[PDB]
Amino acid sequence: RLFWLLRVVTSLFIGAVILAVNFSSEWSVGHVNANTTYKAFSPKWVSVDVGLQIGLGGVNITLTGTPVQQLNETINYNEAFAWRLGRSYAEEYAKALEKGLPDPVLYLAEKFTPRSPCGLYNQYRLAGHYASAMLWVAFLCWLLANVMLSMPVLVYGGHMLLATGLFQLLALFFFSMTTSLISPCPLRLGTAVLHTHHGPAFWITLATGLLCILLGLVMAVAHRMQPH
Amino acid sequence: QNSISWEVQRFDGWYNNLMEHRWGSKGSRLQRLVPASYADGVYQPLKEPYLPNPRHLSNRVMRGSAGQPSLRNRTVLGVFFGYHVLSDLVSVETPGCPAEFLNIYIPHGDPVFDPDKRGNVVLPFQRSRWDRNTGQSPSNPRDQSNQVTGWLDGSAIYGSSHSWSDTLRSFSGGQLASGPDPAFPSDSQSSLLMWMAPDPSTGQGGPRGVYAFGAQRGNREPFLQALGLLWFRYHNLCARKLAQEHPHWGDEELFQHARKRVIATYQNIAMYEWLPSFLKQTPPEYPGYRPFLDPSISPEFVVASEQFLSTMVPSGVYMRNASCHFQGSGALRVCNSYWSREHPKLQRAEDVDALLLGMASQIAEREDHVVVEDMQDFWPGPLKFSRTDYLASCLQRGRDLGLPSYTKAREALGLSPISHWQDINPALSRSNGTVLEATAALYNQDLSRLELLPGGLLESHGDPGPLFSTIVLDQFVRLRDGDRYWFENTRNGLFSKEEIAEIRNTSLRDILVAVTNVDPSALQPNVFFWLAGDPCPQPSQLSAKGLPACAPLFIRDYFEGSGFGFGLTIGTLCCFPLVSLLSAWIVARLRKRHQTVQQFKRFIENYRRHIGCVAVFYTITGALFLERAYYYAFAAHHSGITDTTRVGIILSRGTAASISFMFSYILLTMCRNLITFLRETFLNRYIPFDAAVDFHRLIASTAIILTVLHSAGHVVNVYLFSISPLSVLSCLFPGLFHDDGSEFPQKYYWWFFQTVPGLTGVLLLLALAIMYVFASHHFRRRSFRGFWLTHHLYIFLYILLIIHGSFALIQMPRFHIFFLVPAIIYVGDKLVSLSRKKVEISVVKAELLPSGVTHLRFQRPQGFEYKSGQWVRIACLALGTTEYHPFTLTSAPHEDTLSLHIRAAGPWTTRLREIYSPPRYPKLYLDGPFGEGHQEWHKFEVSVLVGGGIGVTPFASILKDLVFKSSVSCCKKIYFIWVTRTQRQFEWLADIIREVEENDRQDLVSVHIYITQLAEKFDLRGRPPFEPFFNSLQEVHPQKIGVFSCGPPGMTKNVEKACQLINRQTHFSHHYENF
Ligand SMILES: *[C@@H]1O[C@H](CO)[C@@H](O[C@@H]2O[C@H](CO)[C@@H](O[C@@H]3O[C@H](CO[C@H]4O[C@H](CO)[C@@H](O)[C@H](O[C@H]5O[C@H](CO)[C@@H](O)[C@H](O)[C@@H]5O)[C@@H]4O)[C@@H](O)[C@H](O)[C@@H]3O)[C@H](O)[C@H]2NC(C)=O)[C@H](O)[C@H]1NC(C)=O
Ligand SMILES: Cc1cc2nc3c(=O)[nH]c(=O)nc-3n(C[C@H](O)[C@H](O)[C@H](O)COP(=O)(O)OP(=O)(O)OC[C@H]3O[C@@H](n4cnc5c(N)ncnc54)[C@H](O)[C@@H]3O)c2cc1C
Ligand code: HEM
Ligand code: HEM
Ligand SMILES: *[C@@H]1O[C@H](CO)[C@@H](O)[C@H](O)[C@H]1NC(C)=O
Ligand SMILES: *[C@@H]1O[C@H](CO)[C@@H](O)[C@H](O)[C@H]1NC(C)=O
Ligand SMILES: *[C@@H]1O[C@H](CO)[C@@H](O)[C@H](O)[C@H]1NC(C)=O
Ligand SMILES: *[C@@H]1O[C@H](CO)[C@@H](O)[C@H](O)[C@H]1NC(C)=O
Repeated sequence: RLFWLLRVVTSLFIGAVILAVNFSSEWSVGHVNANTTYKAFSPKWVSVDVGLQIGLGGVNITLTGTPVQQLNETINYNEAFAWRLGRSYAEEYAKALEKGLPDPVLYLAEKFTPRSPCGLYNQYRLAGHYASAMLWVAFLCWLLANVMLSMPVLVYGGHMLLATGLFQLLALFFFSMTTSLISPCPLRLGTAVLHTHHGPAFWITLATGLLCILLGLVMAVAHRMQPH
Repeated sequence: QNSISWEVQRFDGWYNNLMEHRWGSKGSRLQRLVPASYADGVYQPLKEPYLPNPRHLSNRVMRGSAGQPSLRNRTVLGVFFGYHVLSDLVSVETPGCPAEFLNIYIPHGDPVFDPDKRGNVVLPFQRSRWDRNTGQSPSNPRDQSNQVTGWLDGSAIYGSSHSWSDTLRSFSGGQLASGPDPAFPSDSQSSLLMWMAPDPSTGQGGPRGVYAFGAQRGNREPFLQALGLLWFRYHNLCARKLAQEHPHWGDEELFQHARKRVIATYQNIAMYEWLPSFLKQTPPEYPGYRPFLDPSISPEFVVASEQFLSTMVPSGVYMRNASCHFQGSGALRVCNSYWSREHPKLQRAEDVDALLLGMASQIAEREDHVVVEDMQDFWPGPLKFSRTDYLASCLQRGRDLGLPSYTKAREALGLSPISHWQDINPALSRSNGTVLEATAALYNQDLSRLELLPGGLLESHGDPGPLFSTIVLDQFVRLRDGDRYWFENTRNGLFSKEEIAEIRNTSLRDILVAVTNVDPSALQPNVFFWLAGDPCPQPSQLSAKGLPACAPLFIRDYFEGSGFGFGLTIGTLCCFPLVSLLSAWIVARLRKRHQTVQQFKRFIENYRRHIGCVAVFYTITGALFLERAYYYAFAAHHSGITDTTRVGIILSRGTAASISFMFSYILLTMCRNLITFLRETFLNRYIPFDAAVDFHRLIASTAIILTVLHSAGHVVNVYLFSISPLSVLSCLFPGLFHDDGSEFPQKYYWWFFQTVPGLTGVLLLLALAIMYVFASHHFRRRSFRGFWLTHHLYIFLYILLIIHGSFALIQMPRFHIFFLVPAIIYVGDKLVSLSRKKVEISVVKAELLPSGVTHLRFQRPQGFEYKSGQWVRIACLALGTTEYHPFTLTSAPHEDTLSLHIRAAGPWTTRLREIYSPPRYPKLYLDGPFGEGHQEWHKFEVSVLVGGGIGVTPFASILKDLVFKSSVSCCKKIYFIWVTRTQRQFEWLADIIREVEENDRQDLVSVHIYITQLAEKFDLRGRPPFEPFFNSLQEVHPQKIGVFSCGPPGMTKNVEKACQLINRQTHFSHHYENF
């Protein structure tokens, strides 16, 4: 019964990676270790490691001191500013600015605010909206590829595996048309720069899309020319 | 870690005072000196019935010559350095919008704006940004918000934020990014950064020639660009000097040190150099930093400072080089230089230095009510008009903001009261005071109404009036004494004692000498004054004589050339049906290669459930449409988008929900397994499940009508958008549009073929036209495969219909709310109908009978076990497609070679009769029985089988099987009663009645016939009296008796009434079976 366990493993892995990637904030990942200013009313410079993570629905900005306790305070921050149709970015930025959290986090949050010169908000609010809708479409197709394989219509259960594998690479494109503009915008942090490159979720979606596109095709060709 | 041993000053302004982190910030709100003076009390501005007309007030008092010299010899570099400084502090010019205008109304026959006496002409004017948390009750009226850092912190050189101070920096040392020329900044940062207004003299609105400064609009005059370039080059100079004296320093260290030095020099110059010259009295002194003073910009400061600086701008500005040869007539006119992109003279650093050395020697105009014509008549128009009165827009802004009057705002500052009009300016009325009379006549001799611009300008003799002077002075003292990063603050740790004593000895001559590399003896010690001993005198006072005239007016026409293209695009959209019609036509040609009351009563009797269903469906759709349209028209809607597009937006937003619902449930209609299960339940007695295709076509037609309405509404919308300014469009669809002053909206074809909704809407129109024309009655009878090939577009349709709402243009997507349940059910039923398979019956024999019926008989597959009264659905592929049509079997189960009786009633049936004509070769695709096979007449001693109309189809099988089983096995006296109108198509049924009568010798089945058709018949060669029937039935034999009935609603209702009226006293179950 090895082949049955293999089929169950493949189906469950594909479903799990679709679900996890649609809700993961790791599509674009940058990281750097800079020397920045901690916060207002103090002339003291700190040593921290700063990095942002963009996930189709908002950004995570993490400020963590290399010594977590270096200025009598513990430095471990992880703030989230979301721009999806449900929420608003400017109100979140205003509340964060009224709170008083450290300056580099406020800066990296400002880079994505609406009407900023860099214009990084309206191409992340729509690309991350379409690449999160073409990943809810590649789920209803995976469910149908799970059903049509249970009650054998495999001749038609090998096309849902060309639709799921295509609707993933049709969403790995909307989030591919954004690094074209995030590259010119500067992200200088004190004496260091910040390079944001494609992260785990992107490569995982690429691998899963390729796997489904190939598996559906091979199984369809086989069960067509040889229903063994 | 480095040499930045201080707290770097933020760009936005926050966190400057410890207690209140918000006082001087990017979007703070202006703090009034006097309670708001709106019309209603909250946000309504005073207007023309109450206060005189702005364009008629400007003409009467603020109009005159342009050759008057200043009384204190203030050089025009002072005027424009003031224009520069007062853009570091306050900016209330950008219109924040839920788009709301208050226009200027020109009088009749204005020689400049209404030259041909065209009745009344309107100058547009828009309200500015307001604080969203104010303007809702007379306790807190609306307050505006300035969009620049309200400190004197060089918020005009380095921008007022941090993402802004990056887009104009090079990170190559501490330096602001220059262009190919080291002297000028980089024009290459033009979009998304600066203000682009079309040069009103030519019309060019391109991003070439728009430099990158820290003030969004510093390119408004070459004379303001001159000071912008001066400060830019000074920053670069001091920074490169720092680099050549501290080589190992980074980029940030150089930038921050040069920035703090430039900011300190700027503050020193501005305060202690410009104020003692603007109003001729020195700021008092510097006490300790006061952490409690309120440094909030007031609107009266805006009025005083800027709308008084506008009183002394000259007509033309001179130009001279180091030895002052005033050529580079050469005095470039002002009214032709607004927003100049590339000026043929100011194309090199030497020319900018010449412009500065010429401004620093030209005595600006005098300080009184008279304003030159280069601002009064020829100020660049904000929208649609290319020209605009300045002083008639400054009054509209003073009444836009809640500015006080001149007598109300003269007693809230401790100043004495004025008696009458002659006492406003006592020295003015001593010589030609016929302007105070002209302005009293305008105000109906009512002194307590002066809008505080004509009241302030009328009191200023040689200096600003006693009213403007106190406002400017105390505002600047509050700016300096409430600032933590003030260069004279010894607590902030920015500069030492000698670095403060060195910054406090810097004049504007030192900066000009350092930047322009000019000998210090070619200028004057105080650049803001020319005092009869300073070098390089003026040639002659510059009157507006001998200067090039001002470029005349022209109205701007959006939607001017692209009207024919718009009409052609609409005509092409409308001729989508014609292209599909032609394609299907060539496809066909290629494939060929007192009594009326009773009539209405019978009709309403038959068609009750159909009327109920149609009424409920159309009620629901109309309710959705009415909800949306009512919510939009006059209801709880933020009236941002609904100004003149009420009709279009109402139409579109009302039809959208209705068509989404109609499409989702027209998908629901075509699911046949659920219908096959449901039509054998009590639901059928309330809704008819045999009219699903008619309901389908009805829904389709209604949906196409509503879709045409939707598309027409959106076409009207797209037209009304292509003529709206950018300032209006930029707050209907925020995020999609941005308001740089270019003001030209996107063309129609941008909305149509370059947006997701428009493009997918055109695609959906094409797909709908194809699918609707190929599905016509006169185009599916010809080719069943044409019909079958196009209709698979509905998946493409339901893909597009998700992309059509995938945007935040008007509202949130709601189609996916409607589409879930019907699509889930339909996909489930498709999987159910696609799992089971049965195919390939062989037709044994098929004779052709009259009246249309075609007796068909095919072999019985081995596994085929079925009951009496079950139908099968068959398809012949020889002619057309694999279209499954249902037919009730007419053979007893004990008999092999299952039979059928098919009645010619349309395309498929006539084609099938043509196929099996000439008596049987083709083979069908029988799809098994579909029924419950209710055999409940075994539980009743005596049954009464009643069939009417079309419902007499399975009774042949029923009776044959019943007599066979009664004979073989060895249900008492079952009776069959069938009432028909014409007895036309059912003659084979009479043959079967005869064959059953002949077979039965035990006298079980007794048939009875009622033909019920009078006076209209062919003689064919009464009524079914159920009332005495049951009375005699129980009498003749003492049997519970079943009276199962199948037929039209009239007959079954009649037999129901009969059996119920006669039941009350056996059982008489009356179990109406729909086969
Ligand atoms: C993307 O970001 C979101 C939002 O942060 C993440 O979701 C949150 O996940 C955390 C982790 O479990 C949940 O728990 C919260 O975390 C709090 C973190 O506290 C730090 O930050 C505080 C402000 O945010 C800060 O006050 C504090 O230090 C400061 O104050 C101290 C005094 O209290 C002072 O001594 C220090 O020197 C310093 O000045 C902390 O450093 C934690 O405190 C709480 O337990 C809290 O529950 C959150 O609930 C989650 N968010 C929500 C809205 O529920 C998300 O995981 C991120 N994405 C990924 C992929 O990780
Ligand atoms: C002996 C006999 C038994 C029949 N038994 C049944 C039955 O048990 N159940 C049943 O639903 N129909 C039954 N029908 C109707 C028969 O299916 C239609 O005449 C035929 O399927 C379609 O006719 P057409 O396509 O040639 O003409 P069309 O012009 O396509 O016929 C138009 C009419 O037929 C109806 N119709 C079309 N397709 C279907 C379909 N797939 N299902 C139902 N109605 C349709 C439409 O509502 C429309 O009013 C029976 C017909 C005959 C002659
Ligand atoms: C007037 C236009 C239309 C007509 C005349 C029409 C007619 C029909 C007919 C006759 C059928 C199938 C009949 C059969 O089963 O033999 C059909 C099937 C269908 N039509 Fe339409 N239809 C029309 C418009 C639409 C529209 C707009 C839709 C859009 C959703 C649509 C969706 C369907 C669907 C979903 C089927 C299902 C067929 C199947 O898969 O079994 N139809 N239509
Ligand atoms: C000129 C062609 C059309 C234009 C310009 C157009 C434009 C629009 C726009 C702007 C919306 C709302 C935008 C959004 O928020 O997503 C909309 C919604 C919609 N349009 Fe169109 N449309 C057009 C044609 C059609 C056609 C032919 C259909 C028929 C299906 C159609 C069906 C819809 C539907 C169902 C919505 C529902 C919106 C929703 O999802 O709630 N439109 N259309
Ligand atoms: C960061 O600061 C530490 C503090 O000692 C210093 O040693 C280090 O060189 C600095 N590095 C950078 C990249 O600024
Ligand atoms: C200034 O302009 C005069 C005009 O002829 C010219 O002769 C002179 O060379 C210019 N430059 C100076 C004086 O430095
Ligand atoms: C300092 O005093 C005055 C103030 O402007 C100035 O005239 C003088 O030249 C300055 N002394 C210098 C710069 O050595
Ligand atoms: C102002 O400039 C004119 C220009 O020649 C000069 O005659 C006059 O004396 C100057 N004013 C004073 C007070 O010196």
